[PDB]
Amino acid sequence: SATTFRILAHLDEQRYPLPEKNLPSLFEGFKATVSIIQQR
Amino acid sequence: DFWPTLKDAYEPLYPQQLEILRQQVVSEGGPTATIQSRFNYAWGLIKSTDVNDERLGVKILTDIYKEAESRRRECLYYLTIGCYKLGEYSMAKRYVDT
Repeated sequence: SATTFRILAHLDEQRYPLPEKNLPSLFEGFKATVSIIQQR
Repeated sequence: DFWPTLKDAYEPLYPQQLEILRQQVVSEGGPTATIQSRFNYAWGLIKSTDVNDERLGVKILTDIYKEAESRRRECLYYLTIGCYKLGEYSMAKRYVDT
C-alpha cells in the first residue's frame, strides 16, 4: 500500500526542527556523479 | 543552494546507472552509508518512473533530514519535489511551508 510509505516516511517537524553558507548542496554532488558515471 | 528543478526529477536514469548508485550505498554500509551516497541513490529513485522507487527515495531523504541537522533546509526542498511527484500534496505543502 501507500499507508506503509506514509508510516516509514513520517516526519515529526516539531521533533526534527530546522535550525551555513559554505556547505555545497547534496544535489551538486549528484549531478557530478551522474556525469562521471556516463564514462566509467 | 544549487537545487533541483521539477524538470530534472521527471527524467529517469538507465537501470544500470541507478544500480551503480545502489551498489555504492550497499558498499558503504546501506542505511549507515555516507549522506552524499544515500542522497545520490534517493534522488535517482525519485527520478524513477516506478511509484515504489519514488516512495523509497522520499523515505531515504526523510532519514537524511532526521539524521543531519545541517541538511534539513535543503532536504525540505528535495522532499517537497519528491512528494509532489508522488501526488502527496499535503506533505509537499507542509514541507515547503516550513
